[PDB]
Amino acid sequence: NKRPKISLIGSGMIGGTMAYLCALKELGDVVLFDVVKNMPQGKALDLSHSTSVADTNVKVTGTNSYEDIKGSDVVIITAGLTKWSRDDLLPINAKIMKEVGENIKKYCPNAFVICITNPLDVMVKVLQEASGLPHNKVCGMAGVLDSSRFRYFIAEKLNVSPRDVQAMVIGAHGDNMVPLPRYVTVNGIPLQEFIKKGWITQEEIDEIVERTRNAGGEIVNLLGTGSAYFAPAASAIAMAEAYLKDQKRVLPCSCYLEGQYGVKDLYVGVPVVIGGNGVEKVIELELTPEEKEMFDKSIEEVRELVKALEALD
Amino acid sequence: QNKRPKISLIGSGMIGGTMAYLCALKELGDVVLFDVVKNMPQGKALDLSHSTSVADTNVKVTGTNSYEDIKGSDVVIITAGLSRDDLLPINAKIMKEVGENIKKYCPNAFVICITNPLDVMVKVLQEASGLPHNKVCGMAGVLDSSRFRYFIAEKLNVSPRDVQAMVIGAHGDNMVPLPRYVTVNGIPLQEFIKKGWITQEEIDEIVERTRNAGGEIVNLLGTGSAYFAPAASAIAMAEAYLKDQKRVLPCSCYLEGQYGVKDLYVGVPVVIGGNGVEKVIELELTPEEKEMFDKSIEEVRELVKALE
Amino acid sequence: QNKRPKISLIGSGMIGGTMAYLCALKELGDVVLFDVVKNMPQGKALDLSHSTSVADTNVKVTGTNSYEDIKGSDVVIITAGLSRDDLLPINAKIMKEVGENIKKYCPNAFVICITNPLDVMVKVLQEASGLPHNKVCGMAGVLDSSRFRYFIAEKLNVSPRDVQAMVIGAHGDNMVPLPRYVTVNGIPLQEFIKKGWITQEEIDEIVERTRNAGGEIVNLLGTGSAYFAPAASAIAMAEAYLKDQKRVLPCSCYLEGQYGVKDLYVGVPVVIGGNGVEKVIELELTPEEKEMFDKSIEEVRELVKALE
Amino acid sequence: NKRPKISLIGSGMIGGTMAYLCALKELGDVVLFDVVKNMPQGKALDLSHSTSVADTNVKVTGTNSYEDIKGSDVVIITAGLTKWSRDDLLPINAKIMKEVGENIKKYCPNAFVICITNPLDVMVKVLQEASGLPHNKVCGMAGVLDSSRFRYFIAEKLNVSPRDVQAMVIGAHGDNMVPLPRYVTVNGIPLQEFIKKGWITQEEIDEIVERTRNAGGEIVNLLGTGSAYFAPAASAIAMAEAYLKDQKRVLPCSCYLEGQYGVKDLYVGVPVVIGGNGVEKVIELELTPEEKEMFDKSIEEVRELVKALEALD
Repeated sequence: NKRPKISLIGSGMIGGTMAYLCALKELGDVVLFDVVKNMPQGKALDLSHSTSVADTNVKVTGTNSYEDIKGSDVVIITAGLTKWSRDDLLPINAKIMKEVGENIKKYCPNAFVICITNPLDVMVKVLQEASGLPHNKVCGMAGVLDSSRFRYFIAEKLNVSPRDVQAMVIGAHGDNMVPLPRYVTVNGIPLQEFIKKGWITQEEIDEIVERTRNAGGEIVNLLGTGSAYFAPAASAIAMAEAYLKDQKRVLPCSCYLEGQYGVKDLYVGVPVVIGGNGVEKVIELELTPEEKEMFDKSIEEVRELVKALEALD
Repeated sequence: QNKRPKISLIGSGMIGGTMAYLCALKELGDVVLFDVVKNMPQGKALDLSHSTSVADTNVKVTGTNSYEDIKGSDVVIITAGLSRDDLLPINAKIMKEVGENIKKYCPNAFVICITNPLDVMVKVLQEASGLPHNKVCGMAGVLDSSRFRYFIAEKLNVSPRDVQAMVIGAHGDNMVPLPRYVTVNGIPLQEFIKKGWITQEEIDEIVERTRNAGGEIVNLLGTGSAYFAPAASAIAMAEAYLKDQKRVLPCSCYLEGQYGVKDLYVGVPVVIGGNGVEKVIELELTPEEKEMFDKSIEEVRELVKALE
Repeated sequence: QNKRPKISLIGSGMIGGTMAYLCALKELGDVVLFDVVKNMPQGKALDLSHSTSVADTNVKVTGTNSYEDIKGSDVVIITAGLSRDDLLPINAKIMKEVGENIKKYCPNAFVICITNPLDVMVKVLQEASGLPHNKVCGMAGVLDSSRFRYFIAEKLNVSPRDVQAMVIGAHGDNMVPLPRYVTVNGIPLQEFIKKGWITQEEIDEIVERTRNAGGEIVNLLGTGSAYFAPAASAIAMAEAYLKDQKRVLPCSCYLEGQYGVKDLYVGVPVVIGGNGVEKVIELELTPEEKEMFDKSIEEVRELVKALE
Repeated sequence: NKRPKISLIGSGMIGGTMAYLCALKELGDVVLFDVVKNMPQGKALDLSHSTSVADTNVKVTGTNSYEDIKGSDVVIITAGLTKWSRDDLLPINAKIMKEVGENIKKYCPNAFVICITNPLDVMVKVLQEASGLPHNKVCGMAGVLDSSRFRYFIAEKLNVSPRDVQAMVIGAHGDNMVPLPRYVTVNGIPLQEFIKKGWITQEEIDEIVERTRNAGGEIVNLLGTGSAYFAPAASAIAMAEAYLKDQKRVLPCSCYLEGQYGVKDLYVGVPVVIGGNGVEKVIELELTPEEKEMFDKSIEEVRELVKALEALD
């Protein structure tokens, strides 16, 4: 038998954190890939040393060659540029994603592929097209991270555990994201009940929705250098762990729609069930007219960037 | 001198032993297994001590037949107890004796009761112990809710982690599962009805299977009762207190006006934190649900007032 | 279609149920509880299913009375079994029946035997199953060693994680604890003798307490045997195989010349990995230790050859 | 009641990793301190978001003021410079450590203090002197990290789990460190037995000892920027976790000697038992004459740097 193999295309701050989480949870062999010579090998050696502290024998390897991803069960991609907005990175990152997709096809076409590079929803479509993989084995991490911030902001206000706060963000990653305050619950209890009983005001929720939208930039401005990576990494590994352990987790991810929400042949953020065979079910929310309008606006931005890529051959 | 947390288990039966093992595996603290049966808890504690080696942990587990070894406990979990109204007086006397020993030896403990009839015995226990009402509660709603949650999750084929479901009221045949509050990651279960994942006929069945889940396991086992989920449910409450997790858990707790109830313990959603039962959540129940909740507690008020 | 690993537990007694719970808590894979007793394993599986909700996991646990539900198992752990030479023929017949069903339904499984007398029954099991010798082994040394390790750790007041201690030979009264190989993070135990942490008199006592540890727990419990540490020990072996951990564990394994033994199972230190018993470690035992090891296996050779 | 409070003096790459480990293991409240304005607040916000993914409610806070460490149960210090050798950082880091020690005394004098800043063994003495804490509540992380590399290199050669490899490095952190090949065991089995049976050669072990000595620089040269931080962070948290959970772990750490090994009133790396009350026991190995000579050389370097600090008032 063989252990599960997890390849991380991109060994930066998010990639390194994901590798450490894989090591700590014993998810499988970890391969850190990067175009920067020797840098992934250094992090991999550091990580291997840490396995002694954790009392595991996880194998972590660094590499500058795509052939070492051969046989990967999961592939997570952070390659690209990350520093007008994210959407303007389309041309540069689309070409990096196509190269990555070509190598997935050649070396690990059975992999479950999780994309993080932005503009996320368009990069997912580029990767699927270039790799030739089933649509249900390629997806993007955005909604889990956006939802983790939404949940945390709500939980801290109500002073309950984030575990007991359910909250979802759908649509495209970026300022057109659509948080769903109407669906927020505390262990199933509508958040509306906590407004009535005085735990939180409608205005406070309104502000939390906007803080979720701008949370990425809030961290960039505080850090001074770089972007968030602890929550992004943890969100991607939660998706990967749901696949590798067939957990059947309900998670908002960027996935392929074929009629749901009135969207045809497009990757967009929606609640899905992730399990042993990839994206196994798309949950189609009963959106109100106003919510569907916000969601539809999100889709148009994505569909326009596709056409902007369309006419760039 | 710093000290590890101390967890005393009053009753070393199947639930007691299983609870001790979970405390060991999660390194929640020192474990004291108490029972009136000579030597049995000592022997289980030795078995558990050997298990720490395999788990590569340092947990201290001891068995005892003397109440004085529960002194300084941060958490106490009670399974001590034995025609079911025939048992009421016997178990009420056991609870008085436990409460008096808690009063003497660990007055600052967070106390979790499991002995049945739960809502009545935790009332008796709290009275005999003299501890703050927010530091004495009963385990039941978490167990009932975990069964409710599992049955839903299996029909929908989703993780139990992502099903939110609650059971309130008294523990027993008139427990009140709350179908209207079931959600899948916050999505109302009603949406999955419309989309064809589940029928309301099936949900009605799951509410009743939840009500009868304990007896269902008894009939299958032939001898004994469920204890894996009962033990796990009590430890989830104990961990929420020990690590100040602020979990929203349905537990049997003292009501001083909420839901229209006064001076009585009954299952309601609460926030469990480092200071015990920290918040009682008052659900906006419908008249139909409130009627079922009210019915649930007349039997409790009848037995508490009878006993008295 | 990708599939979770499948763990079949042949025997749903106290060890079987405890092993199932550990598999659930660690999410090691789907669990099948088999027993010849009707309904009992189904009921334990339902209890365990409810526990996944509290643990926020998706683990599938089912109980069965039919051998066909072990098909495709990646790991099989066997507790099936019942004047102790009176039991030999009865348990040998049970093992033949299990081995024949493994041969039919999960020929690629890693098989862990716990039924006693261990070294004899795993021999019988392997023969009836027709599986590779490196894919069939018995659990005992890990349990014996965990008791050895705990007793040392408690006297020295250090974590069991940092005590290395091994028991080799047959499981039983002539098991061979190896005092000369005990280390504290690699430091010879003899150094702690000189520094006054422990006496050799005390070490001699611990070797004998280890030999009699099982019976010590039986006498304390009044009814039944140890099962927390036995279950944990078998799952440590199962996890080492399932996650290819390459752990150095004393297990009852097939020897083809090592220690001077041929065509026999006996406890020795081995490396357990994703391909089963991957390496037999041949210790440089002293003449005194080798004499004890040799004595240990005459009783086994006597029973294996008798049975045959 | 109150949760355990862990303060991290220094919110760089090691500090951030330690905070994430604390969050994942639910060890207690985490405070990230740094002199860089806003940077710790950014990492703390990122980390708080990650608690939603992990289903915990750990509190993580960032700060630029020492008063927010008040009431800390554990303090871990990475403040200082990290980029002749480490020993030449003595004057700069000694003054930073004294400022840190003064604030520990004022705000959390009951803390268990774990130092990582180098030159480690001298910085520990500086911190104890400036903070006024008991000698048994101040120690340095070096040996656990050095030993984790020693263990990993041995385990990978023999192809067994690092869990089952016991190995120790004593003495001062740096090139005068003393790995103890004679004490290396595989689950108690002397490594010498594996030489006899052909798993490893004496020369291979010799080379592994030297690779352990230079492992820090091996990673620096590969990374290009910065130093190792996954294994350093994990090693410090293993010490912190042993204290907070009274684990009684046998770990090589820089601790106060009062006659052991012939050393009086000095912090040096030795095997110790860490438990609920700090450094609870010093294990005095039966060193051979050759090993004691290497250890003694280590002590002299430390004693000389002290005197070099001595005459610098």
